[PDB]
Amino acid sequence: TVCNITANHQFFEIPALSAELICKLLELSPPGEKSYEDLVTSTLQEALATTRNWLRSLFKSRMLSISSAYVRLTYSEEMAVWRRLVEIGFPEKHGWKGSLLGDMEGRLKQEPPRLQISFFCSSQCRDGGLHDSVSRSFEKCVIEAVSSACQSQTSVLEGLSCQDLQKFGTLLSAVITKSWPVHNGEPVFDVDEIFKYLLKWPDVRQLFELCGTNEKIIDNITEEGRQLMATAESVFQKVAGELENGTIVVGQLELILEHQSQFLDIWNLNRRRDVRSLLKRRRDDLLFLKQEKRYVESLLRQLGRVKHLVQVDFGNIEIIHSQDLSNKKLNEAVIKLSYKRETHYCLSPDIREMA
Amino acid sequence: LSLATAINSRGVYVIEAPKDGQKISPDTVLRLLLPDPEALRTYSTEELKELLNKLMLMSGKKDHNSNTEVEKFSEVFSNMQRLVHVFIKLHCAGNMLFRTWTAKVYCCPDGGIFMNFGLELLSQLTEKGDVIQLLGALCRQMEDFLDNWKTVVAQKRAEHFYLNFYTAEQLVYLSSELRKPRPSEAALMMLSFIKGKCTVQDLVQATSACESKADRYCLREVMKKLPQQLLSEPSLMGKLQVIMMQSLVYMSAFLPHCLDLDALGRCLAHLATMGGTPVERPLPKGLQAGQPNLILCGHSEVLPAALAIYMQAPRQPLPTFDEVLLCTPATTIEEVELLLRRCLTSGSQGHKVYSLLFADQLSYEVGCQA
Amino acid sequence: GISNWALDPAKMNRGIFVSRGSPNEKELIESAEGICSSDRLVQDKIRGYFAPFAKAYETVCQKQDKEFFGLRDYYSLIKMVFAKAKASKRGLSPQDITHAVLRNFSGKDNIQALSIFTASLPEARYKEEVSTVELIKQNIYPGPQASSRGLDGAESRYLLVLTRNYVALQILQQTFFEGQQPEIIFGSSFPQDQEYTQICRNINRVKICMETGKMVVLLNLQNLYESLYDALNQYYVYLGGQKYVDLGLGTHRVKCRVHTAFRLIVIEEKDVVYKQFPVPLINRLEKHYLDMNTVLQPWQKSIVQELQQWAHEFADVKADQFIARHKYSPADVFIGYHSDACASVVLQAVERQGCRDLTEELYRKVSEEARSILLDCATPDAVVRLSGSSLGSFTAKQLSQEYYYAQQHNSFVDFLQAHLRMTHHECRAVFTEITTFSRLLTGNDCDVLASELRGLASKPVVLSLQQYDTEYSFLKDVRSWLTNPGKRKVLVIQADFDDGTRSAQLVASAKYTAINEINKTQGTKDFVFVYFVTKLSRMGSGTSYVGFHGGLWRSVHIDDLRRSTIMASDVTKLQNVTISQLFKPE
Repeated sequence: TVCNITANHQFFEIPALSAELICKLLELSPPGEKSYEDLVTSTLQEALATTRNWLRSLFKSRMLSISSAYVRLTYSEEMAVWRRLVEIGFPEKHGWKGSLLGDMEGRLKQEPPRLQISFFCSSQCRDGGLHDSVSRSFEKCVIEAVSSACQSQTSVLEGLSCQDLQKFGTLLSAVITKSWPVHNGEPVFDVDEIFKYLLKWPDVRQLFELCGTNEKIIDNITEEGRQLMATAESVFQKVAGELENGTIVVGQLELILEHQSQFLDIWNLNRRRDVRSLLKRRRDDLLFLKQEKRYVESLLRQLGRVKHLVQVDFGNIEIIHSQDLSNKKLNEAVIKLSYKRETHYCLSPDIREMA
Repeated sequence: LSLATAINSRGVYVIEAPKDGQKISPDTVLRLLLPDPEALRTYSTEELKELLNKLMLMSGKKDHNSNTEVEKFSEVFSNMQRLVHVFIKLHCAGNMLFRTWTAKVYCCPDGGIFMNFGLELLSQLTEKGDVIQLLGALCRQMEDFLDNWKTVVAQKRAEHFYLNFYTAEQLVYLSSELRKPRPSEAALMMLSFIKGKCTVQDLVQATSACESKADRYCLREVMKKLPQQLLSEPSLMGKLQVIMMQSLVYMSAFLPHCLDLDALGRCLAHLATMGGTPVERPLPKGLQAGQPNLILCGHSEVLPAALAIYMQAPRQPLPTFDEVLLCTPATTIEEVELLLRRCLTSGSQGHKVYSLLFADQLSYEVGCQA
Repeated sequence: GISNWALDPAKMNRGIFVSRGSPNEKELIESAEGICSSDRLVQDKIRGYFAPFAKAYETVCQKQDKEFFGLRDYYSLIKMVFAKAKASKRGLSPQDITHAVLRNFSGKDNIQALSIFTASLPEARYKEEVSTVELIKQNIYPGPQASSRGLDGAESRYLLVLTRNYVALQILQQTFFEGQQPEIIFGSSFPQDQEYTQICRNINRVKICMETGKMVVLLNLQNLYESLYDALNQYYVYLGGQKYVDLGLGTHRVKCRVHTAFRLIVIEEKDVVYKQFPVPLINRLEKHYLDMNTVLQPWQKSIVQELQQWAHEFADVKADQFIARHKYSPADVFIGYHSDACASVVLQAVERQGCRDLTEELYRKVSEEARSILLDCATPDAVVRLSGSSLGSFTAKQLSQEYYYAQQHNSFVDFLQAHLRMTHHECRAVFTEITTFSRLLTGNDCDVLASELRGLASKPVVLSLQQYDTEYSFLKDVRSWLTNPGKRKVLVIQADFDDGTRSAQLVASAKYTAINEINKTQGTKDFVFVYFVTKLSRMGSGTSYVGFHGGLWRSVHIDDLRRSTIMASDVTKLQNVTISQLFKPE
């Protein structure tokens, strides 16, 4: 009879008192048969049934309707209600905590993931309250919203002003461990797939910018995220320290020329822990190798268009051309005093202008 | 095409059960007749199948009469061939009622079915109307009759033990032969496996002492009630249902020249009791006498091991086609089922060992059914 | 005596015997030049690719073990390359080469034919993904640029679609088949039909569809291979600028006319293809594989997994309203769930979208449409139990509001009167299967349904599926329903899965027969609404029911078919009041 006369939600104190009353009457009684246990279970069931029908009685709409690009609760003192009515201590062999938190996830998963993440850093999901369990519910739901927004191709963080640093580091740990390139569940062991992950996904450069701006974000991640961050950072350091010499596999060179802007951004982030002219030299040497390779296949097909008539022994080039271009660029010898000899040993420059 | 319209105008399908010495394949049961001058043209079913293939795949005229004539011919022929299918199932199951059956089917519009038996106490059945529904109802009726006939012959095989010695056509031949005053020597030698050195005096004693004279009173009661019992039904399905249920319950009322399964089973069990000294066989020391005894031998030592088994009682006479079955590829299911009926039914006056040699050599379907 | 397998010399001492082992590389490049000899400039442009394709084909046919690829594959590769080079007038892009290689040398699983054909051809690396669905779409649907010349030598072979668990036709009928549905030829399962007459009628339907030029989807071929191999060969006899191919029945061979736009698709299991087809057949049919992982993008697979988790927490309800332990499976809650249904649901949602580009405004509504598809086939006591479910109480609130106000689950008449007034755009026929636990409609209930559809429908013909031995009787009744006047026809086919009848594998044959007779018999002024209502039990048959068939079938669970004149048609109203307040006077 007191749940049926409060419909203003600033009056949550009154059903909070009327549920702390049955809490107090429960916490004083003596244990005896099984009539007392069935009695206390039945009375707690009826009390939470009345509580759930009250919360469905005055929450007849959604949460965090935006309407202003400044997403806010439409029942602005709602999180106070959930904090007060969840923190009261029933015996936890029953529900009241497996149920109301399931209620909060089902009310919160009614929201799209973009608006949920935009509210999560909006200074109204404040007071991370030292294992306040509704905040752990919201941590789990925001990690699930991160997982649902990374199964889609929408970049998460381009508007987050999230100066509470604990939840921001937890969201970053979420986006790392749930955006990482799994292959039936996290094998990487390599450098190529991790490097395509860095160059193609747009949240990675923002991640490295915000964790290299301040050391106060890398200190609170996980045990798992720092090993995966160390693996990604070792892969990028190995690859872009292999640009100073010619040892780069030309697959990674076609990848970085297809992905110019992201690589320039991450490298511009990396100088603070020349590159225009070094990219022009590597681009010129790549274009020279590919145009020299087009001449040799046109020569091979022209002598293959007369293959019935006169056959030619192609020096060593018959095997060198058959190999794939997962080969290292230092074997293609852009020496000075100039020419650029390759692994295709073209027997003179005569055959080069002929080709 | 105009041949197909002539079939749908005056063609007559004939099921005949051919009187010649040839077998009872579906190629030689069905015929088709065309009258005209005044000559006639008879088609077997292979030429109707080649014409239907030429007509289903001929060029589309794009007219409603053309494709409705091909569809009418194809549907009447498929229902008629399905009637042939159910008829051959009833034949090979062994029936002696639908043995001398015959049926003309008139493909005229409102042509009808003209049905006839090879019986003296029955009359020329006929019914006009829509041909496809008559064939559909007739085929459903004949399918229910095949299921009821298999149930009745199963319950006659279950209550008469010696009837399980013979297959369907062997029981048909014996039922035709024992009512004769001088039966054939092949019948009087195939019955030597039950009696032993059987002769005509033992057989006339058995066929005189089998059936009473109250069966005469109930068949005459049927013969006088049946004219005012057929005329209570307006259509053919009711008359056939009356004839088929009374053929189920009183078979010798329709066929007054052959024994039914009750009198055959009583005659065989009587022939069994004139000649005594039955066979008593023990199983060997290490074979249980209440369950299967599956034995795995190796292919060279199967045929000796059965001869090991049957020496547990010497001076008992040698086995015959009962109590040993030599299974092999192309062994039908009825041989195995009749051996299992000989092993698992009651009135046998002895103890005999029932063997399946090379029972692995059967096919998968025969093995699942067994 | 033509043969593909070898022969013994005791028969060929009679006459002359000609044997050929296998063509070597010079005979292959000579055969390629003999194909491309019909034009001079394109052949002298693309002679550079003949010897690479020949060496690459030889490495393919030596790499594999079963003789899966043969000379028709290389010949069709050369023909398709030659057709693209004729129609292009500039040469070959690597996109054209990778489409030719991947349309021709597909179907085999332990062969990476792109990597083999681009090992020797290092220019033709295509870094973009090529879906199997667009290769199937450009096999089935060529435009007016293709097949517009003298004769037809650049025509494709046909399709063979290899699958698991018989799931090609749903994908082909949602994603691919546009405008006019094909004429499905299938191995009919009506009882007491003879196989020979059904083969004859199926070949008649194939022959009519070759004449009129609509597509053919074969669901059997091991009955039809002897009668269609010369059509699969695609060698034509030209009379009057018209192509004629040989078709056979028994020993009867005739030349039948083939229309210039005719397509054939065989649908077959991957296993049956790999162990029962004789392999002239695999070489004639341009294989592709399409199971469900082929057509689903990875984010759609994540929607599938999230939806399975959503179903398993929709079903698993933890409450002590009655002191009993009965944990509910999502097969129990969703009548039809069979641990492969959520992929079908996600495919139905994506094909209801029509936009199809992943943008987080589409992803959310694919997820909500998938939840709506599951909710549209759930029992109402499950929606009442949903208050104590693991989802919550506001999710259960919005699902109950959708189940009782958006989706019509009252009765059969209300589903009609809400289904007829929906303005179906570009759908001339709307097909819905309905699952129920009530009794099926009698013939007195059909009169009430007709009188309550006095101004809307056109006297719904109700057919009972147990009353049909043969197929022709069913076709007679469907045609008698079709030839009646009036628009907005309604057909109701009725199966019962809980009785002594075998009418539980008749469902697919009935649906295929109905769909073929509608596609060949319906006009363009009348609309068609075919409902297939099936009767189930709560005694374990409602959970053993294989359910959410896609294609052109929308799946609903109406609980009772008959509009009740006793209780109110709203469970929420009964959920507000209690039993004493039900008897409260005015």
